[PDB]
Amino acid sequence: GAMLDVNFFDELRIGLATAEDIRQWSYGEVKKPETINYRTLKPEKDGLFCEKIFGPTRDWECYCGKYKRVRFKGIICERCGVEVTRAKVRRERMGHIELAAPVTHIWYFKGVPSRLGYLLDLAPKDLEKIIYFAAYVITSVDEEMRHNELSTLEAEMAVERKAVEDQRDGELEARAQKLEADLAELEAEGAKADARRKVRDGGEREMRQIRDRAQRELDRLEDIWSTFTKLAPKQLIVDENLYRELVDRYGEYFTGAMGAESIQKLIENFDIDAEAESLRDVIRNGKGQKKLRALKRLKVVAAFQQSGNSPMGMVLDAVPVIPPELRPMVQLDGGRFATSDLNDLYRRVINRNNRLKRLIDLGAPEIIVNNEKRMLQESVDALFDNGRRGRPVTGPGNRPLKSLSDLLKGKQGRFRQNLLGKRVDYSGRSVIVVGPQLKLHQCGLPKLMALELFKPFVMKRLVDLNHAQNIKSAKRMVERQRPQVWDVLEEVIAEHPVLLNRAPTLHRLGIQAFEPMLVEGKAIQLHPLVCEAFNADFDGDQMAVHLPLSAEAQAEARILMLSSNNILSPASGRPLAMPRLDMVTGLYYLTTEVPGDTGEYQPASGDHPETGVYSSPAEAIMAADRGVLSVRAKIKVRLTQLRPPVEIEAELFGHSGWQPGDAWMAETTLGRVMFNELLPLGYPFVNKQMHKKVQAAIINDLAERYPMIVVAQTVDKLKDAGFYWATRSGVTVSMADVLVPPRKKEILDHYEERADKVEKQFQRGALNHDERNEALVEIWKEATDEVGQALREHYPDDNPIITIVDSGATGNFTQTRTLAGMKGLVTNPKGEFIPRPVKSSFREGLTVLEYFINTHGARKGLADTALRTADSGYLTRRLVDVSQDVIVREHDCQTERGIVVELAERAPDGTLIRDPYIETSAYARTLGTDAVDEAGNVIVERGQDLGDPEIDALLAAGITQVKVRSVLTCATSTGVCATCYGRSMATGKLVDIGEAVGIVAAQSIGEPGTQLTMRTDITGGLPRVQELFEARVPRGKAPIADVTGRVRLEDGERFYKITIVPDDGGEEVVYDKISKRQRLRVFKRVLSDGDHVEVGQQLMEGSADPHEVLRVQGPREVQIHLVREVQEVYRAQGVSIHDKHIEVIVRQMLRRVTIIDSGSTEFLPGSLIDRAEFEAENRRVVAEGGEPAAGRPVLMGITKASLATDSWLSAASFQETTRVLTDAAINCRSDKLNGLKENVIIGKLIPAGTGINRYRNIAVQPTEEARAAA
Amino acid sequence: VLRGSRLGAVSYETDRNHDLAPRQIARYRTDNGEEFEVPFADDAEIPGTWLCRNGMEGTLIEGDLPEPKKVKPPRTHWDMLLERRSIEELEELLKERLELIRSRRRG
DNA sequence: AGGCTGGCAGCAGAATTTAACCGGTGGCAGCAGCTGACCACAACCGATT
DNA sequence: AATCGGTTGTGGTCAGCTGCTGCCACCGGTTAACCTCCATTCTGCTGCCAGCCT
Ligand SMILES: [Mg+2]
Ligand SMILES: [Zn+2]
Ligand SMILES: [Zn+2]
Repeated sequence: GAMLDVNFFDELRIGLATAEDIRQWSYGEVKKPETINYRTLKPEKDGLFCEKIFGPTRDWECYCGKYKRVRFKGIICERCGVEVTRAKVRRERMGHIELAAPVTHIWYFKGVPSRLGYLLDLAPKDLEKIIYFAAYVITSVDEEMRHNELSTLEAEMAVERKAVEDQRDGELEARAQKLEADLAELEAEGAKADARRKVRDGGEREMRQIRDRAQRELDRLEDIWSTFTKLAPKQLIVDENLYRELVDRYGEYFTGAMGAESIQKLIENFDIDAEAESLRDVIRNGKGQKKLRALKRLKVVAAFQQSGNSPMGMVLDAVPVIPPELRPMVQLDGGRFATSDLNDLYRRVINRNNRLKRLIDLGAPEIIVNNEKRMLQESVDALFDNGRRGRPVTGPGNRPLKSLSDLLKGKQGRFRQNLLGKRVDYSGRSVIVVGPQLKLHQCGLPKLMALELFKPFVMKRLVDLNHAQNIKSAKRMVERQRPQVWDVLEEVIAEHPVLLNRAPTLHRLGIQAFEPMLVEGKAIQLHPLVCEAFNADFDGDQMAVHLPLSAEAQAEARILMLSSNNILSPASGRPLAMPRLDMVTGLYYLTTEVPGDTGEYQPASGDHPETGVYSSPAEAIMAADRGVLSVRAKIKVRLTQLRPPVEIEAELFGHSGWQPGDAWMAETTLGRVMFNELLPLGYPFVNKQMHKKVQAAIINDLAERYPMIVVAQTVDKLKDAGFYWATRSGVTVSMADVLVPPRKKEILDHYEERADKVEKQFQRGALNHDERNEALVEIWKEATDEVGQALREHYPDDNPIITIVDSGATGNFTQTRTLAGMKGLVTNPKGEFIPRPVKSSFREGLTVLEYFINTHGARKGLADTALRTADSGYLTRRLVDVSQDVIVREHDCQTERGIVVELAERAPDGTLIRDPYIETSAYARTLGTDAVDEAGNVIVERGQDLGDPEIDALLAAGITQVKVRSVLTCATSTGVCATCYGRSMATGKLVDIGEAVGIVAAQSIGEPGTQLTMRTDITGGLPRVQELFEARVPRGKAPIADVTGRVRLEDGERFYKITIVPDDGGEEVVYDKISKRQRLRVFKRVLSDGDHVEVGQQLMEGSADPHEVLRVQGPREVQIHLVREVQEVYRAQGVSIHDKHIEVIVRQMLRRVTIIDSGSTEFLPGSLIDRAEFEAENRRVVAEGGEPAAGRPVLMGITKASLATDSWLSAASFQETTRVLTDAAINCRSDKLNGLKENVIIGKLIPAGTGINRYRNIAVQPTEEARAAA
Repeated sequence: VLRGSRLGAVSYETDRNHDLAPRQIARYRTDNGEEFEVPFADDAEIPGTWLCRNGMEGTLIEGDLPEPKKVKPPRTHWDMLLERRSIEELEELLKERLELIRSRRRG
C-alpha cells in the first residue's frame, strides 16, 4: 500500500519475502566487499557504500560533479550513474547480494520448534546433517523403472555374488594345495609334533581370515542391495562410500543431493493439500504420540495452506542489504574511523560468495566446492542470527559481532530502547528542595533552567519588544544573559505549566503538573504535600522537568494532571495530599487537651464565679498572648462563626439553620477553635484530638462533600498551621528522653534462668539440638514482649519519642523498643533465628559480638530491598501488557449479571458485625438488584453507587448480602462499560468513557511492591503474587476434594493417602502421593478419618491450585479464589487496593476456551481461542447443520495470555521477539493497530482519554448571542 | 565529547518542482528479457550498455550499435600447457597413451 | 514369537613463518599555450530636454 | 548644460581545456633441493528404556 508513509495507515502486514520481493525492493546488486577509498575517503563503485546503488552523499550532486543543482533534479548522470537527488535517500534504498548457491534462513531451521522440520517431517538432527553438508538426502526416486527392472538387477547381483563365491572356491583349492604340500613337507621330515601343526594352524587361520574377507564383502553387497530395494525420498544416506556405490551401480532411478538446494527440491516436490489431509485423518482417527505429533505438525502445515504463502521462501536465493546510513562509517575527531559491525558480516557474505563463483567456474573438485558452500551458509547464518548455531563470530578482543537479530531483541533492542521510550527535547533536571511557602499548584523553577527550557519563547518576545533587531541578535542576548532577558522571562513563564517527574514512576501520580515560578539558586522547590505521591525526600533526590508545547498539551497539563486536581489515590481513594510528620505533630499538639493547664475552666462558686469563660476567640487569643491561658487548656468560649455539631445544632437551633452569626457556647480548648477555623465555613465543629486517622477521615469527608478547589485550599491551610505549631511544640531528642525501664535487669535475669535450665537439660541429653533451639527462641520472644510492655508502662504520655509514634506522624513501637529496651532475637544469613539474643539497646550500646551478629540481618535486608524493587517492576510490566485493552467504551451494557458481596455476616447472639474488608469489596460499586427486606419495600434500588449512607441503610434494614455489578460479568464486546466498573476512586464519581482502567489497575497492583516481605515451603510475599497471576501450580500444593462423600484418611508408610467415597455411589477418588511434611486441614479441628467433605473442600494444608478449582467448581469460584488470595498478601502488610483493580486482571485470564472437539470448523483441538469468537463460529454452524465445537474454560498466566494476542507488533515488543516474528510471518498476520501500544510505536493518538472520536471531534463555536454582541 | 561526520554535505535550498532541466528516457534490455528505464539529460550522449538493477549489463533497445567484441582470456590451462610443451611432444604423449589403452583393453 | 506406549531423564531457550622482480596501464599533477571570455579604467559618442 | 544607453582603446586576467610530459599508483603474474590434518528458575521438546498385549 503506502510507501512514503503519510499517516493514514489502516494495517501493518508481515509475511515472508521471496526472492522476487527482495530483488524488487533492491536498487542494485552489491558485488564487492569494499567500503570507501583509503586515500580519498569516498565510496567505491559496486561496494557496500556505492552511490550508484544507494544514492548520492551530497545534496543534489552526482559523483563526478557533472550535475550540481536542483535544476538537474531526478536525472541520472551518464558517466557515473548517480541519480542527483537528496542525500537522505541513503537511509531508504536497499540493495541485494545474488547468491551462487541457495541458503536456508536460520530462523526457520534452527529455533525450536523447527518449522522446516515440521513441514518436511525431518528430525532437526537429520536436517542439520543435510543443510551443513554431512549427509545425502534422496530428493526423488523412480518407481515404474525400479519395479520393471528389479528382477534383472536381482539377477545381476546374484551373478556378481556367484563370481565372488567362485573366487573364494579358487582360494580354497589353492590353499588346499599349499596345505597338502605342507603335509608332505612336514610329516615326512623329523621335527616337533606340535610345530608341524603350527604351520597348518597358520594355514587354517589364513583360510578363516580369507573367508571372513569374503563374508564381509558379501555382507557389503547385501547391504547395497537392501538399501536400493528400500529407497524412498526424504531418506538420509550417511556413509559416503555407500552413496557412491549406489550412484555407481544404480545411477538412474533416483537423485540425491546435500544442502539447501536439496532442501528446496524437497519443498518443490511437496504437496501441501495432500499432507494436510493425511494429518487431519491422523488427528481424527489415531491416538497417542502419533496424534500429538500430528497436531504439532498441522499447525505449520495449515499455516502454509490457509494463507497465500508458499514454503519456498524459507530458502534464500538473494540476500537484502540494509541502507548505508543505518550502518554508517563515521569519521571521528582526529581522523579515526568508527564503523558498525554489519559491514563485517556483509563483507564475509560477499567474500565467500565471490570465491564460490570462482571455484565453480574453475571446475574444482567437490570437496573444495562443498567446503565453500558450507562456509557461505554459515556466514549468512551469522549475518542473520549470530551465535544461534555454533560459536559466535568475534571481532577484536573476543567480542562477538552484533547481527541483525540483535538489533531487535532485548532490553537494549529497537522495540524497548528506541520505540517505547525515547529521549526528549525541552527537558531539564536538577535536585529538589522543600518549598513550604508555595501553594499546592506551584513549583519553584531555577531561573537558569527556565531560561534554557523557554528559549524560543523568550527569543520571540525579545524581538517583539524591540530589545533585539532579529532572531540572531536575540539568540545572542539569551546566550550572553543580558539584563533584559529576566524581565522578559517572567512574562513568558507566566501561566505555562511544566510536568515534574521523579523516577521510577510507579503509579500515575509520579508525574504531576505545576505552575512554575522563578527562584534564585539551582534547586527545584517542591511543595511538601506532594512528596508522598512522588515518593521523594530531600536527601539528594533529583527530578526531571518537561515542557508542554501545543495548546492541547498545555490544556491536558492544566486540566487533567494539575497537582491540586489529584488529591486522592487512584488505588483506594485515600487522600495522598494530606498532612504528614511535622504537620501531624503540630496539629496533634495543637488539638490535644491537657488537664490542669494554665487558665483552665474552674466551675468554682462560694466566693467568685467560674473564671474560665470567654466571650470570643479574639478574647481568648488576647489572653493567650498574655501569659494567662494555654492553647491546650479546657475553656468555655462563645462561638458565632463556627457551626455547632449535629446534636448541639439540633437541640439549640430550630428546624434547620445555624445561620452564621448565631451564637452558641462551646466547651473545648482554644487550639481546637484555631484548628476548626481552617476548615470550611459550613463544616461542623469537630472537637477531637487530631491523630493522623482523624485528619484523614476529615479530608475524605471534605473530598466527598465539597469541591476540589475547597479541598486544596483547606489542605494548604492545614500545612501552614501544622508547621507553625510543630516548631512551637517541644519535640527534641536528648539522651535524657530515651528512658530505660527500671525492671529490665530483673526481667532478663528471670528469663536467663529459664534459658540456663533448657541448656542444662540439653547437656544431660534429655532433648536434641533442634528442640533446644525451639525452646530458647520461645523463651526470648516472651522476654522481648515483657521488656517492651515494661517500657511502654514506664514512658510518660508527653515524651517526644512516644508522642511522635503515638500521633501517627512516623515510626512504630518496635523501633522504640530496640532503641530503649532490647533488640531481641536476630536472624542468620539463611533466615532462622539465633538462640542468643541481643540484650542491649542502642542507647546502652551493643557489644562487639552483638554488633557483629546484628550486621548479618541488616545486610540481608538491604540486598533484598534492591531485588524486590526489580521484581516489582517486572510484575508491573507484565500486568500492563496483559490488561492494556480494558478501557471504558460505554456507559451501560445493561446486563443483569453480577457478583455477590459479603457485607457483614450475622452473629449468633443476634447483631450485625460489620465486615472488616468492606471498603475494598462493597463500596464504590453499582448495585445490580433492588435490595429488599423480607421481600418488603426496597431500600437501595438498582443502579446506586453504594456509599456510606447506602451501606448504613442496608445494615440498618438488616440485609447481609447484595448483588453488585462487576467487570468480571460485563457484557460489552470490547473493553468494559462505566456502570459495571463503577466509581473512579480518584475522582469519587462514575468513570469516564475513555478511561484506561487496565493501566490504572496494573499500576495500583504493582506499586505496592518493595514492602511485601515473606515473613519474619509456602511462598508468602511478592513471590506469592507472581505465582497467582502466572497461574502456576504452587509450591506447597494441597489437594482439594472432587465430590461430596466420606473420607478415608489412610496413614501409609510415614505419610498420608486420602480416599473419598462419594454419596452418589460413584467410584472413589484417590489422592495418592501425599508427603507428611504438609499437615492436614483444620476447620472449626483437624480432618479425621470417616468425615464428610464438600466438593471444593481443601484436604491438606497449603495452597490449592487455581487450575483445579476451575475444573471442579467453575469459573465463578476461581474468581473468588484468585481475588481473595491476592488480597491476603496485601492485607497482611496493611495495603489497600480496591477489588476492582484485581478483577480487571483476573478477567483477562479467563477470556478463552480450550477446544476438546473440532466439531466441523477450523478449530484444531487443544488450541485456545477467544470465547467471543468460539460462539461466533458456533451460531454459524448450528445454522446449516447441528455440528458445533466443544470448548472448556482455561485459566492463563499473564505472560501466556499477553503473547497470544491479535497484534503481532505489541507481542513482539513484549518479549520473545524472534519467536513472535517468525510465525507472524508464517501465518501472514495482519495488525489492525487497535491497541494502546501499537499507537505509541507508530506515532499516533492512543485510543483512550482524549484521543477517542467522541472527544477528539468536538466542534467549538461562539453562541449566537455572544457572536453578535461583540 | 565525540563528534563525527559521515562525510557528506547538506544544502539549504527550496525544493521546487517547476523550472527543471529537460530529460529523455532510454530503455535497456538484459539477457533474460528484463527492461529498465533510465532518465538521462536531454543534452547528453546515451550509452550503448548500462549496468541495470539486476547487476547485469543491458544493451540499448534501439538497433544501431555494433559495439561489443571479444576480450578473450589469454590464460587457460591449454595456454599454460602450450607455453611449456611442443606439438610433437604432446602428440607423442597422446600416441603413447593410446597405445597403452589399446594394450590394456584390446592387447 | 515380537511390538508401541507409559513414565523417565536429559537438553535447549527465555526472563531477571620469512618476500621480493616485472609488465603495463590508467590516473595524477603540473605547466606553457593558447586562449576566449571576463573585468575594468578611461575615454569617446547618439540623441534629447 | 545634463542623461540614458552604445563603442571601445587598451591593459590585465583568469581559469578551461589541450597537449604533453613525465611519473606514480594499482593490479596481475611469477618464483622449481626439501618438509602434507584445529547463576537461577521455568517451560517445552526429544530421545530412552521397561512393560503389558496379540
Ligand atoms: Mg532520597
Ligand atoms: Zn556524475
Ligand atoms: Zn457492563
